[PDB]
Amino acid sequence: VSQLIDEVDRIASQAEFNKMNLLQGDFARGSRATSMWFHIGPNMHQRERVFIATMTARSLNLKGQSGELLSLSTADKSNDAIGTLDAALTRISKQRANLGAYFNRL
Amino acid sequence: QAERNTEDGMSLIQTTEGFLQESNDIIQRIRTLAIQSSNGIYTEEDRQMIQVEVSQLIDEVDRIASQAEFNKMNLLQGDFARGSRATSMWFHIGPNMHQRERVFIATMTARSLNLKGQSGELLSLSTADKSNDAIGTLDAALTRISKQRANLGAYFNRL
Amino acid sequence: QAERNTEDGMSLIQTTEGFLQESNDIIQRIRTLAIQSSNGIYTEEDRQMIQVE
Amino acid sequence: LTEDQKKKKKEIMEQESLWKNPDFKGYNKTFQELHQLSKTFANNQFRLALSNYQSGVNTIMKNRDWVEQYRKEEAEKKRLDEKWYWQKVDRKAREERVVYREKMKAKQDALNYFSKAINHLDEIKNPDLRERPEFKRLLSDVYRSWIMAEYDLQNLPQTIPILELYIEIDDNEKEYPAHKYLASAYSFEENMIKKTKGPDDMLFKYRYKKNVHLLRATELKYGKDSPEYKHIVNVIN
Amino acid sequence: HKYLASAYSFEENMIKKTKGPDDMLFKYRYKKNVHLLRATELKYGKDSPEYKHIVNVIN
Amino acid sequence: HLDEIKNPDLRERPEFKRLLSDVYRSWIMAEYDLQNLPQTIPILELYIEIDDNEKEYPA
Amino acid sequence: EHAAKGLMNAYENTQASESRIRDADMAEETVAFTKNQILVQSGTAMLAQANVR
Amino acid sequence: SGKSMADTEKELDDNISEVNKRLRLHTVLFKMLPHKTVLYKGKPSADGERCEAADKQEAQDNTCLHLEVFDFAKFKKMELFFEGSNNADPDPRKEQPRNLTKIRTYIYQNNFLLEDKVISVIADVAPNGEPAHNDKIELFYQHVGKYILSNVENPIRNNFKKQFYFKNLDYFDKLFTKIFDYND
Amino acid sequence: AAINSHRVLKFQNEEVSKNMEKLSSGMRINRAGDDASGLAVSEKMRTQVNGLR
Amino acid sequence: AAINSHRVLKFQNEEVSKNMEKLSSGMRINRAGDDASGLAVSEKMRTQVNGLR
Amino acid sequence: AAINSHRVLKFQNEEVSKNMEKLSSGMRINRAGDDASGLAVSEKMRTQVNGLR
Repeated sequence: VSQLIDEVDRIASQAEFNKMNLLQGDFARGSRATSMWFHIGPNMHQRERVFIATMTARSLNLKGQSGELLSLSTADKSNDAIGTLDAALTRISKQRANLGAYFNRL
Repeated sequence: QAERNTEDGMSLIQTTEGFLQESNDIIQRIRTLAIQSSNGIYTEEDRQMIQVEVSQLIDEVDRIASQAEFNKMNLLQGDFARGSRATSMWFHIGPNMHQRERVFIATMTARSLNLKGQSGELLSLSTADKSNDAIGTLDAALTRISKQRANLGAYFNRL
Repeated sequence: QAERNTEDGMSLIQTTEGFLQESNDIIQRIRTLAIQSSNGIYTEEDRQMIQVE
Repeated sequence: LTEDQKKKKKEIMEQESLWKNPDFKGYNKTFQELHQLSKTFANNQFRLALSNYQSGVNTIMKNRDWVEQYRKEEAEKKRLDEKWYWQKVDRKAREERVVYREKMKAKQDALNYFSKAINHLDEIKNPDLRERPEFKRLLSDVYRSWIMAEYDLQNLPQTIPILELYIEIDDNEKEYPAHKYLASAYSFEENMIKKTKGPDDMLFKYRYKKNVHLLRATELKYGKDSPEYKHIVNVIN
Repeated sequence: HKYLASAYSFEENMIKKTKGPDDMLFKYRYKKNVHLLRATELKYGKDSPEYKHIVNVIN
Repeated sequence: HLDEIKNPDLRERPEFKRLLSDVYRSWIMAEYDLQNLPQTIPILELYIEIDDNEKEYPA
Repeated sequence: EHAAKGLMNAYENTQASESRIRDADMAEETVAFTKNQILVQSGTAMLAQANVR
Repeated sequence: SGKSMADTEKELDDNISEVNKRLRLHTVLFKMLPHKTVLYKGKPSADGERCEAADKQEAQDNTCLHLEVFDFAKFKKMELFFEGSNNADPDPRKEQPRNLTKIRTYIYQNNFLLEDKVISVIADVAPNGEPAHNDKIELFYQHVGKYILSNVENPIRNNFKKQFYFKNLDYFDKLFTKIFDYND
Repeated sequence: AAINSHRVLKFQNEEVSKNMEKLSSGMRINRAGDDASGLAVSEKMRTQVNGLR
Repeated sequence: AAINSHRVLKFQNEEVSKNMEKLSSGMRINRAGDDASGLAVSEKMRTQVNGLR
Repeated sequence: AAINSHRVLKFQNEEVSKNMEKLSSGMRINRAGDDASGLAVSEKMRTQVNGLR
């Protein structure tokens, strides 16, 4: 699990397109609310905005468990840890669906 | 090419694993023999016959670790966590830089308490330990190596 | 003509390579035989047969 | 001890200091003295040569600061996927190669600057100026930092032509570290011939040169026909 | 110091029950003894019958 | 670890020889108590070679 | 007999290495073939038209 | 300037003196090899500039050492001619130095060039006298004509002792010591 | 001058031909020219497979 | 580009292959890669079965 | 020129043929060309089997 989560942090960091970072937390706002603006029509004011972000801190990042560790973290209420993974999946599934829907718009 | 590197890595990892399957079947056989040896009416002379079987199985472990190569890299002996250089099994998984992994592993007879011989008159200079700990030791040996195999297994699935 | 020279060069180089493919097939065969030869119960008489090859 | 042995002890310590790995107090001391050469010399191409050398040393100094900061930042990460011995070693192997490769880039930038420092000294054509202590000491400092930059990254064969150029300048031949590094780099090359099964002529060439500089380093630090010299005499036979 | 000593004691016991590494066994035991003795010193005073006792048990 | 002391002026130190003797003595005794007598011979022999240990009656 | 099991596992894995190192996925190479063949045909046709210019 | 030239010559005069003081010790070899080195014991002979190997190499009356150096052909030769007889005692560990009357050296291979000429023969006729004995060093030049080192302009004179003569004196003191230590 | 189409046509004819070289043997690497290192490694692997058998 | 079908084809060939690995041994777990812990436990159970016998 | 495929095709036809020689006889060694020494030894073993019977 821990390596899988570390891979997530790496995907978010290394997921580039034309040298753009498309997943780190520069969304839904940075110093400005400007985001992935696409210019869809031939004239001005014919524009769309896309937002998205993920990193391991997308969900409650629970690792480890009571007993011997070499880590500095432990898991919480088993039932909530399960609920947390549903939350993780929900948050990303919605972001993918947002992109999916956006693709269909395009 | 990154996909290829990932796949070439998968086989390297499997190669290592095959030597570790060999290693574990050895412990299981030594465990079988240890149980026979732990019989207090099983004699010292007969224990020497068992130690013939066990001692060579121990040497075979050291040889597996020593000679278990892939692409002339030694994947099991103590060249981990460092040899003349710390250079080890890096796989480059994505097309860009910072998309990297390293794998390390080590086994040799000194992976567990490498017990030889048994109380009484011997032609060696070594004896086995507390039968209960000898059993515990072989569980430790199996645990340590099976756990290492679990590392390779899981790593394969990641690739 | 320079383009031609480049291509004539390709033929020289490919010719050389083909002879080296032959040479490597030989080394691989000799290595196969060397491993058999390194077997200490594989006899000297049988090693002479290998050395013929 | 004799008056020469007492003097020698003092000089060997000064020479060991001269070849000390760079730090901030040595940086300041060095650029005090290398500028002292700019003072008397009053030559624009020497000034340019020093400006480039100083940029090269700055690359090295900035790299040393980077290496501490990088290792610090890594140490301060929470490593929750590090429950295996191999994973701890994995992350160590990540650190060492990133640090070594970054040092390799800093080495090239430092050597591009040192090469420029030499190219500017090459433009001083007047033999009355090339024989100046100002010209020779700067050229010595450029070669010394160049030798050390390569030495630290184990690029020992590359240190030989620069050590050889170094010892030809203004009694540098009488420096114990210069002969120690030459002997070690020659030893490496001898070992390369033995490991790669290279030609005997090169085996003996490298062995010979190792022994010459081994003997000379020994002579310089301990004195000729000292128990320490006499030992090297019999081994070289 | 009482809570530190008790929490360190728990961690020592975890290593003993799970058969964990010796370095952690001794680390936790050491820290238990430091805070046990310091709590004792603070409540009863240095070279009190109670201080002298805990020092003699630990050494 | 004692094997790593290579300087012959240090290996000939009374400090070096006494420890090496005490390590061998405890080694001999540990084996002796468990009746592992053949195993005690090479260690007793190494023991008596050190700094007049040959003049010891128990050895 | 133990040793044979060990050697056999290494054997299978080594053969997996040879296949993955050398043997291509014919499906994707076929896709590449088709793309390249189309581009050959497109090339030839436009030279026919380029000749008209 | 000429100041540096003067100091350089002085250092070189002392360098050849210190090695000649060591070379005079090789008397220890008369009552007594490293690779490619051949030693002969003998006596000063002919015209007094050459050393004649003894029929009896171990003879107590030998007063010259002849050392040949080979490499890959003969590369170098030295003849050490000593003043005074040897000690009667047959044990070389007890033998004392004898001031050299002469040092004669030859270079055959690995020839050095002084102002583009080879000095193939060097004849020192006062090796244990005042370090400043350039007038006692004959130079035989090939392009072998006789020149005296003291009449050499000076850099030239400095290059002679720095490049040719000191190094040969040191090389041979090195080899004679190597032989001695092996047999001592 | 013949437009760039003569470049494309030659290059695509070559890519189609290379596709044949790979496809007929089933391999990513038929020659060192495809991948010298993949080749050298598979040659080592083959001696390991055969020696092991 | 090849449509997603190239993913399915490779993956399904792999699922068929994995199915064979399991089926021939009779087991859900053939390797640690199927279940490292189920495996380790059955190894313990096997020592208990044999030791018990 | 015919690409390397003409080499592969001839060689693979031969490997198919050789495979049959082995399979129908049941043997690794059918001929001295497969293994001259394995053959000579089995011939000796056969005289030992028959002589023994």
